[PDB]
This record gives sequence, structure tokens and C-alpha cells, in this order.
Amino acid sequence: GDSSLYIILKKLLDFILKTGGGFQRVRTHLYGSLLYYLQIAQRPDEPDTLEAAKKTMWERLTAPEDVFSKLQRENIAIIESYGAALMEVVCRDACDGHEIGRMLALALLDRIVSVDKQ
Amino acid sequence: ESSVPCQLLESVLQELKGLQEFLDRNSQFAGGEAQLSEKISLQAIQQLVRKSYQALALWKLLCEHQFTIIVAELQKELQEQLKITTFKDLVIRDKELTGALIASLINCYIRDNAAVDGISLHLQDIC
Amino acid sequence: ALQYFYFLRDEKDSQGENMFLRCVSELVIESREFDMILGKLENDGSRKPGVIDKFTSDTKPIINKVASVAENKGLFEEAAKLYDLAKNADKVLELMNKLLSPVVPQISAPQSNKERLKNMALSIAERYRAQGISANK
Repeated sequence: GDSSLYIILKKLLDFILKTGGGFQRVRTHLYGSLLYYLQIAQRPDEPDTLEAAKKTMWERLTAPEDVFSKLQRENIAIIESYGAALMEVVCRDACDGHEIGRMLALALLDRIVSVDKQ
Repeated sequence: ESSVPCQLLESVLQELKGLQEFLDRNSQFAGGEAQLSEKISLQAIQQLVRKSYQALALWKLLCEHQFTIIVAELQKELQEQLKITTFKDLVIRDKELTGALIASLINCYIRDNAAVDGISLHLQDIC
Repeated sequence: ALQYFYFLRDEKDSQGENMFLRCVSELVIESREFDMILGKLENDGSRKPGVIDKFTSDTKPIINKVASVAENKGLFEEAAKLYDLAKNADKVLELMNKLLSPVVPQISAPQSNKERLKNMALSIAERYRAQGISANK
């Protein structure tokens, strides 16, 4: 389980919101770690998987598995808080500096994006 | 119907298969005058193991389906000879009857899919 | 598409022939229409020919190529399907055991009695095991 990874994910969000780090270089690292974490959590699965899980829950006929959905929910809560704060930081940042760090931050924004889509 | 059950057929087939593969793999050592006589004897045995494998394989096939109906309709004058056929008789084959029967298995619908292809292969190879 | 690619041979000579082959190979790959293009289900009785097979020949090498690629992507099912055509029986079961093995461990509420990896498991066993089984014990 990438539970241990979860803690790093939290630290990353913390640093970003704080926007400490004179270096965007630092923030690029934070963005990269977050990107992998978001991607890692949902191994490529598509709506079919979600539908199957819901049915199984169907209702807990017996013992269901709803592990991946639960993991996504926890990620999304953490992310929310930290989120408003950090969204501000991530976008402004965007522009400038780092045309570089950019490659990293835009990718982070897009992954995040699916999840927390909605 | 066959004297032996399907489970048993599979068991024998599986076991002989293991032996067949074993000998096939280490055939070089055994084959290739006392030495020559040993060579001949071992060659004969290995051929025998393979032959049994083939007979059992056909039976594995037959077990799948609609064997009984064809048997009843098919058997003619030759039938008495057929019924008193032992496994060893298949081991050391009575080729013509089986060929005719197998042809009927293929000609008729009984063989399904992959099986059918296999007999046609068989008739081609050893028939 | 296959019908059109086949015309390429109409210009008889090497080069064109390879171009044809490459085109078909390219078609199979990325279209991923394996059943249609390559073939399907044994029920003993080898492959049921795909459209290309009707045209024929290099088909085994393409399968290995596609199958390996499936492995990269991790498109299991496609790999199993491809290996069946490849007739790598041992490989099929092994991939198969892996697929069934996970999905077994997990949490409960599943397994309708009609279709999936389990069902897939049933298909292969019934299918291969009776017949001159080439797989490892």
C-alpha cells in the first residue's frame, strides 16, 4: 500500500501552500512528487472499474471491497484544505518562474484534475 | 462406452505425457553389440511411450462428446473385432479401423472446433 | 482495411510485398482488433481464422510482436488472447494464473456466475487440460 507515500503527499502540500522555498526549483520538486502520487493512486482504470466496485458494494451483499474509492476520498479531503491555499500559490507561480518549473506544475495541475474533478 | 472413465483417461494421459516429455528431452543420452542393443531397446520403449500418448490423446478427444451415438450406428461385421480390442491393441495399434472411425468423427459434427483440427492433423501425420 | 491493403501485393515484387506486410502489421498494432484480424477461440480445432489468415502466412511473428507489446502496456486479456493464438499454452496458463490469483485476494461482493477472469479460467482449463496438455504440471 502506498500509505507511506501518503504522508509525503501531505508534506508536499504543506510546503507548497507555505510557498516557502526561494527556489521554484524546490516547488518543482514538490510538484513532481505530487504528480506521481496522484497518478500512482489510480492505476489506469476507467469507468468500468468504478461501476464494478459500486455494484459489489450492492449492496454489501457480503464483504465488499471499496478500497480504491476510499483512498481517493482521503486524498481529495487533504488536498481540499490545503487547496484553496495552494491553488493560489500554484497558479501565480505558474506563470512565471518558472517556464521551467512549468513543465512540472502544469502536469501536476492536470493530474490532480482528474480527481478532484469534480 | 469406453471401459475407463474420463477422469482416468486424463490421469493416464497426463502421466504418460510427463514421461514422454522426459524421454524426449533426454533421448540423446539413451540412444545413439551390447551398446547398440541397449540403443535399440530404449528406442523401442520411447516410441512405445509416445504411441500410448497418441492413443490416450485420441481418447481424450472422444470423451468430449457424442461418441456413443456414432459407435452404435457405425459398427458392422468388423464390430466383433472392434469390441474385443484391448488397450494394448491400441498401444500397438490397429490402424485401419481407427482411421475410419476418426474420419467419421470429423465428418460428422461431433468433433468441436479445435478438436476436429487435431484429428485432421493426426490423419495427415500418422494415417 | 485488410481488403485494401491486400491489393498492395497486386504489384508483384519484393519491397511492395514487405510494404504490404508492414502495413498489415501496422494495422494490427494500434487498431488492436485482434479477434477480427488475427483469429479466435480454439475449442481444439486450432484457430478460427481471422480475416488476415484467410489471406495467410506471417501471422505467428506478428502475434508475438503484438503480445509482447500487450505485456508492456499490461493489457492482460489481450496478452492471454494473443498467446493462445501463439499456441504458447504454458505461457497462457501462467499469465492466467496471475490474473485469477489477484482479484482473488481482495474484499468481497462480486463474481456473478457468468463472465470474467474466473470465467476465463474455466474456459482454458476445460479447454486445454483434456487435450494433450502441453503445460507444466
